[PDB]
Amino acid sequence: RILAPIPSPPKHPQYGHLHYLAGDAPVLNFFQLARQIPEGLFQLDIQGRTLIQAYDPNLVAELTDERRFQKRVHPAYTNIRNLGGDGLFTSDSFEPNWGKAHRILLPAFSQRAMKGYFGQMLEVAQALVGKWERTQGQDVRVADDMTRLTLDTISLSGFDYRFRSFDKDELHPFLQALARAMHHTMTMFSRPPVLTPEMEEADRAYWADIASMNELVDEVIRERRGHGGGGGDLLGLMLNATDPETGERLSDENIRYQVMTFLIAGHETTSGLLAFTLYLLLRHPHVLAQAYAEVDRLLPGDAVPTYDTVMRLDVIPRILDEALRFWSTIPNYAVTALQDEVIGGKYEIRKGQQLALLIPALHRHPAAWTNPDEFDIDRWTSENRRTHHPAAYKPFGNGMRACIGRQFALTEAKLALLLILQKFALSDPYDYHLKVKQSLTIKPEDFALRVRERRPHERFSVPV
Ligand code: HEM
Repeated sequence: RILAPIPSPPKHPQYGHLHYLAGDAPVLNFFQLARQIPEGLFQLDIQGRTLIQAYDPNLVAELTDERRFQKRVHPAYTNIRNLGGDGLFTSDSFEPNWGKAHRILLPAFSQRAMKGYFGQMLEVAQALVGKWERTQGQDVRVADDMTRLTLDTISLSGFDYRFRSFDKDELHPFLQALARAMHHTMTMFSRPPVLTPEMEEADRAYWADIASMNELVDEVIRERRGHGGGGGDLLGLMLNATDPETGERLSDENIRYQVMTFLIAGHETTSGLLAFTLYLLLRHPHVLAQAYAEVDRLLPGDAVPTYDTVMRLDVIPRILDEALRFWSTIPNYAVTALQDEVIGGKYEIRKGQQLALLIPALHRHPAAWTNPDEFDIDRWTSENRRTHHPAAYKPFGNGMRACIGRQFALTEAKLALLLILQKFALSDPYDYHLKVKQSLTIKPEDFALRVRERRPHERFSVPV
């Protein structure tokens, strides 16, 4: 109009910008376009909508300003809200139950709260190690076993339910329902207006699944309020805690939604972090050797780790942070424009437009990361960490709407890597070619490794 236009790449009357949306992982197509447009952002004119991907660290520092751009439930989250409800992940900050749930749960997710969950985390991690011990020489299904690990951990810490997912290949009917529900939610975005016979019955089953999950969690709540409530659990906490400002408690409906919300937002994000980390250690095996050495200094023999142990880790935490930089598992979350705004002093953003953070480009943008495409766990160290661009690492969201579960997922995954590397030697039997699938989150699809028990003489410890 009087300033610069956002760059748009055109490709034939055949197709359009729509080809950039096909495939298992569109965010990766966006990443390929961001490497060839150094301006810092681009736009796709899809039919009926405009999508703006931003990745320059200074343009992102602008989009991070909650005074101008904020999370907005409408469009993007409206389907996932079918089962997220008004819980933390699928509500706007100005809805009463967001402020309430935030102010109540924030302390229960703090780093100080983690020690109290460590027992349950360790139970689930040892279950996983057991399954792999019992199947040495068999193909380990990495995505699936991490899904099990984290789904079980967040259920056990979230409402003290044990799905015992390492006892049997079949998942509990509740988790099968969760799985079907989530996938239907992701396909609901592509809605052909004519509804096929099978689509209408898909929807019937969809709300039936949502109902059967609501039913199990409603019953757990009923049965523990009957026993006096007050477990040392996220559900135990929500049954009793009062909001510091409103003085009231969460409703029963909101508590069921927060439990569903823990499951939605916490299982595939964390399991993907672990799937990817294992892939990266397999393709950067000198780092994996460093990890082995850390494990053999702190967990020699059949030592059983404590929360303290996890806290004294160094290699494994930085492996995890750098892994998040390569493959952040929620890669394309959008901020909405509160008012018409001008970014970089250059581009024209109309009120209510979605700016998707292209996390892959941002985390690998060479302006902020010398040698962007190379794995260095030493980038994260106290001193080198302070040298990073302050808006270019955003694996856990932004501001008021940043992931509450960060410390939960990071302690869970430190523990997982610790116990796995303690007991197992990893092998890649098939030349795994990374294959990314995107839903709410991105994750490796057909990853298979093999494990042997580590022989005593293969530990880098100091003898008894
Ligand atoms: C590595 C694992 C995880 C990563 C990378 C991650 C990342 C993120 C990101 C990027 C967001 C922002 C979403 C948006 O603004 O649209 C978010 C939100 C959220 N995540 Fe996580 N998350 C992880 C694990 C977890 C876990 C384990 C929990 C709890 C069990 C959790 C609970 C939440 C919640 C409640 C929100 C909404 C925050 C609010 O509105 O107050 N996340 N997460």
